[PDB]
Amino acid sequence: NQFYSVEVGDSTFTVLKRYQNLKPIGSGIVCAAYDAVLDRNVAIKKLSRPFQNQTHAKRAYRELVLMKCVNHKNIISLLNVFTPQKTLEEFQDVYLVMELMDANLCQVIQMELDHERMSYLLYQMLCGIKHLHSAGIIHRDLKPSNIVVKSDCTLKILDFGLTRYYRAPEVILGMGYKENVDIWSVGCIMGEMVRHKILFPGRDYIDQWNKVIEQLGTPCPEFMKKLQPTVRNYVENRPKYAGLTFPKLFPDSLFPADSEHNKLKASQARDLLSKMLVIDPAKRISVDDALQHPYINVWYDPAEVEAPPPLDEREHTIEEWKELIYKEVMN
Ligand SMILES: N#Cc1csc(NC(=O)CN2C(=O)CCc3ccccc32)c1-c1ncn[nH]1
Repeated sequence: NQFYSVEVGDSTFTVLKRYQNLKPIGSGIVCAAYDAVLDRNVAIKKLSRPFQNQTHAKRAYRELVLMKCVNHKNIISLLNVFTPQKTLEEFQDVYLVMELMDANLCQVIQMELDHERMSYLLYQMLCGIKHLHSAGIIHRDLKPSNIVVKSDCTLKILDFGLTRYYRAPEVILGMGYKENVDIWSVGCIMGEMVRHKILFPGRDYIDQWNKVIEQLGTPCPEFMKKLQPTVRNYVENRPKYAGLTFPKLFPDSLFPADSEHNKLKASQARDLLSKMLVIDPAKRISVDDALQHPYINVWYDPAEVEAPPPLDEREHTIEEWKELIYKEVMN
C-alpha cells in the first residue's frame, strides 16, 4: 500500500509516501512537507469529512474545481489531489496538495514596507483579482490571512471567496455587489499595511459599520436610497459624521518619506487609499482603473493582467455531496 500514517497534533495525517517530514501550520488543517518525487516543498491540506455540511461541502468543492481549472501566478496552483479511502462507502478524507510559499500576509503587516515592495505586493493582489473577475468570479471575502507571501516578495491567493473586518459596506448592508467590491477589501489591507492597526475592527456587523462612518463619514444621500428600506431605515438613523480627510487618517509619520522619491510615492499611496476606501461602489475606483494609478502602474505587465480567462451554484444533500466531491477527487 502506497500511503503511510503520521500523527500531527490532533488529527492523523495518512498521506502518500512521496510526502515526508510534515510540519503543521493548520487551523482544514495544513501541513508543510517535502515532495520526494518533485524535489520541492509543498502544502498538504487535510479536509476532515469535508462533506460534513453544505457550507463545508460547497466551499471545498468550489476550491477543488476552480484550482484545477484556473492557472495563475497570483492564485495558488494544485499539484496533486488524493484520498486514502478506496471505495465511496469508506470515503472520508480529501487531501489537497498545493504550492507552498514562505509566509502569511498577516506576518507582513507587522513590518515597515518601502513603497517599492508595497506597491508590488498590491499590484499582485490586483492581478489575481482582475483575472478572477474575468472568469466571472467575484471574491468578496478577501483577507490577509488568506494571502500568502514568498521572500521575493511574490504574492499568491489561497481561497476563492464566496473574520469580517475586510468586507465591503454593500456586503455588510446586503445591497448586492459588483466587480469593484474587491477594491474595498484591498484598501483595507493597504491601510493596515500603513497603520499596522486593523482599520475597521468591529466585534459584530452592526458594531463594524460604526467604525466605518466615524472615520470616513456618513455616505451621500444619493447612496442611501439604493438600500433595502428596512435596512436603509437603520443607516439613515445612525449619527452623522463629517468624515476625517485622508491626510488625517494616514498622517505623514506613517509613510516612509525621507527621500524625494518617497515623499512623492507617499501622496500617490494616499491618493490611492482615498479612491479605494469609498463607501459608495458607484464612486469607488475599479480594478482596471486602479492598475493604471501612478503608484501601481509602474509594475504593469499585460502578460500577467490580460491573460486568458478560463456549472452552477446549487443545493445538495450531504449524501449527494459526498459522491460529487469523490467524483472530482477521482477526476
Ligand atoms: N492551503 C494552503 C496553503 C498553500 S500555501 C500556504 N501557506 C503558505 O504558503 C505560507 N504559510 C502560511 O500561510 C502560514 C504561515 C507559514 C509558516 C511556514 C510556512 C508557510 C506558511 C497554505 C496555508 N497555510 C496556512 N493555511 N493555508
